[PDB]
Amino acid sequence: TAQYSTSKTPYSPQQDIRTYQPPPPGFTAVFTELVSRHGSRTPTKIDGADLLLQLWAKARDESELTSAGQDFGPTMESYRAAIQKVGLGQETGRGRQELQGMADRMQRRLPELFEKIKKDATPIAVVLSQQTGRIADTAKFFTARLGATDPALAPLIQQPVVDQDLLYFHKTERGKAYRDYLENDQRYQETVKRIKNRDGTREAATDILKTIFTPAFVERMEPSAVTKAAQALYDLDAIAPDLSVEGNWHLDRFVPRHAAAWFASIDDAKSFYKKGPGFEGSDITFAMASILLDDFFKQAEAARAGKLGADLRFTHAEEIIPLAALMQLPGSEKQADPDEDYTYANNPWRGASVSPMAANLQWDIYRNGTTYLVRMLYQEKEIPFKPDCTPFTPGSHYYRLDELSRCFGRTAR
Repeated sequence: TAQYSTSKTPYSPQQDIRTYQPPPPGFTAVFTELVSRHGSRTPTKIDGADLLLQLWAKARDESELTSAGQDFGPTMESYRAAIQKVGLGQETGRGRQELQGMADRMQRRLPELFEKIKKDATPIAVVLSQQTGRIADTAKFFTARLGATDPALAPLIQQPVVDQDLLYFHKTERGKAYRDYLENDQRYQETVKRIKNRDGTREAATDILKTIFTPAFVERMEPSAVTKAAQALYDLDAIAPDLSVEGNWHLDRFVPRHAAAWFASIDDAKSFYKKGPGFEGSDITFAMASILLDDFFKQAEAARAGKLGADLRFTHAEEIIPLAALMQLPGSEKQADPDEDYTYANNPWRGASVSPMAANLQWDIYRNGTTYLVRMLYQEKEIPFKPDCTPFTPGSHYYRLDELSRCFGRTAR
């Protein structure tokens, strides 16, 4: 959906549901549970667009625009206005489409579950990090779609409940040690400084600005303004695909592909240490997510009582990212050696795969007799659990719930 957009990459499901492993013979879906980031959104801040528009107007007045740069003003003005019409930090039309597709595929993959929910009039729970905003709108996209395609589900979907410890832990007391670490840990601070100071950023930044402005205009800027304006333009280019329903502004005209690749690698390195697996031997960035992993188990274990058909949770990237690191999900299984800083060559973690827009984890719970199995989807790709968890049969992506409990340390056996 985009090459260098890191955590702003629009969502796409990573597997076709027709190719999931089929449920083992005799097993039927009895419960499902989800945690999803909000869908594609506008940027949270507009000051970068304004910095660029102010520099553009100055260069225009000085006759210091390139040929392509003549159209930068009108393009950025249009893009800014479309962002403001949606609202900063708000869901876009593409975000709505993303969540609708997720709801469609949930229903298509678990038809027997939704049939059972309707026979038994079983409620569907909705849980949010916050009462209003992009998280609440994301939930409504999903639940409205369930009710549009299957109208009998609409009365069963409960009014949302807010649970900030479960779905907003980086901002609650659960995140106090984490926030203190980011603010005060010297190894962390020195590592971030090394990333910000990597040789190459100045060249990538001047390359970006020279698409719009004559070289002399760029050399006349103070170097701090150069890096700030280039960062702002890279960021606006990176999130433009989120606004695909609202327009196509061809912002790549102004960000050379190699420079976008460079800035993406810097953003991913910063995020790896701030939010992701971080340093070998430390769980400071992700222990706080244990409440959410716990809740996946708690809801699955409660499925034997059958009082809930599904549990749908909506949150931010900063909750999904540490959950993936805590569970050692693919891409999040390699912490960094303190003696070798993260790079794309030495680590598989990427914002685009760990935390795209609408990043989501789902567990489907299947039953035969008294046996309960779990199948896990990550960005809608069916994935194994960490390797000390043993599948139901060799090569299976289905796992006994009691085996998952054991391999995650919740029970002895």
